[PDB]
Amino acid sequence: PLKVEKFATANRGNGLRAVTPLRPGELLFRSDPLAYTVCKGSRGVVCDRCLLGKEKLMRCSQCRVAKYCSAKCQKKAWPDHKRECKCLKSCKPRYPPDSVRLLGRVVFKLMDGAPSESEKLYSFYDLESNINKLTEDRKEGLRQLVMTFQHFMREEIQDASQLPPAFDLFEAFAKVICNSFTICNAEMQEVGVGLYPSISLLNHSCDPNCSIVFNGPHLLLRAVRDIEVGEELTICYLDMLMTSEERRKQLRDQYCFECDCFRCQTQDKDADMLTGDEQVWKEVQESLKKIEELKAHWKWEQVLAMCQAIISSNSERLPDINIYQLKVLDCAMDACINLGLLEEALFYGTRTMEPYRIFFPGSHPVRGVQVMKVGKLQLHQGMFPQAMKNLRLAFDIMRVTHGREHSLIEDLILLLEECDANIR
Ligand SMILES: Nc1ncnc2c1ncn2[C@@H]1O[C@H](CSCC[C@H](N)C(=O)O)[C@@H](O)[C@H]1O
Ligand SMILES: [Zn+2]
Ligand SMILES: [Zn+2]
Ligand SMILES: [Zn+2]
Repeated sequence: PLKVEKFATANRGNGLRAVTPLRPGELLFRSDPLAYTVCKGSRGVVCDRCLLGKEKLMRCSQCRVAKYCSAKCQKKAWPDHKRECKCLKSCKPRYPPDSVRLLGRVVFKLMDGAPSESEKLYSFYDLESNINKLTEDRKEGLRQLVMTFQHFMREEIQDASQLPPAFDLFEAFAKVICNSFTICNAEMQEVGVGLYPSISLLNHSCDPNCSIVFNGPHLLLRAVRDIEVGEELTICYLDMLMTSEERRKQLRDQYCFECDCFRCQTQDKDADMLTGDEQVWKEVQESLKKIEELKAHWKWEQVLAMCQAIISSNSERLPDINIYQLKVLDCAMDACINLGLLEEALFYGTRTMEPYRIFFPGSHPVRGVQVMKVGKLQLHQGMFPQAMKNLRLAFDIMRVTHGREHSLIEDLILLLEECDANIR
């Protein structure tokens, strides 16, 4: 029994709208990807399937590239890894770009003929390409891949015979770039990327009515606010820690459009975001580029090296409420956590609590998780009174964003009751 529908929008291709009244936290759609892969960063640190930060990863006997959590995970992924395994062995040790490997996976999937439940609303051939509205460096970037693609797929693909006809590579990639989704783990860390054709119908907003969470590679679409019938459905395409400017910039450079959202048009919260001295945070912003490099690759130690310096450096001057300051804290935290310096972790993250409340308005999965992490630490620290507070708060947020359908709730409840037992 369905709850939404496809339609041609005002001026922007297609889109998605409701067909019933929808309350907060309602589960609207649910999909496995059509194709997905572990992104370069997390490669060789999470499983090419369940996508989970783990112990002892056995690597495909054949290619010796793909890594797997269990013997079952390996077996399950095999339908996909089947063909690529070959090429990955030839690339060794040169490893192909995510978007390339991803495409390989979509090629093969369209070459079995499975009525993929991810395409139930919009096929792959229906996806926007923006061919006519692309720049030149962009177009020249695309021809790049096609070349790198064909060298990579030498082993399995010799010519357009083995491709589904009415199918252009150059075109395909265009679809990829603006139709891809960043997959995150429980701790809202980016671990892989995939295409979710039915979900791609959702359009952008900087203050949207819908969220997406990932239970491993499995995607959940939920409502976040009360929605009246016939209303267009939107998610945010971006991180919420950006300025009206930054947002516009990427959207042009990646999706090829100018934003409509109220917020974009009236520089919403932009003052607060940049509150402070430009000269300080102009340097801070720069350092972060090299820092986040060492985050996607899980270099932790090295990130903390850089982080701790800057927070102690501009401790006298720059407030927590500034985004760049905050971003550092956020990192400083995720560092200490993966290092074990939990006392330190807490001391930091606890300071991100207030800014987050402000920047992540309503019910946002990121805020929830953050709160959870912070409460979880307090619980570890034995600050049960303050812990119970956040855990509850976090629950109250996540009961909307995740639902009983996401396994992380099961884990959060258990934390609540454990905290309970220490208040006995
Ligand atoms: N909020 C928004 N404002 C303007 N254009 C948008 C948008 N969200 C998506 N688009 C554009 O819609 C075009 C594709 S039309 C087909 C899929 C698309 N996501 C859709 O809206 O149906 C793309 O150029 C994409 O950037
Ligand atoms: Zn292999
Ligand atoms: Zn696994
Ligand atoms: Zn906007």
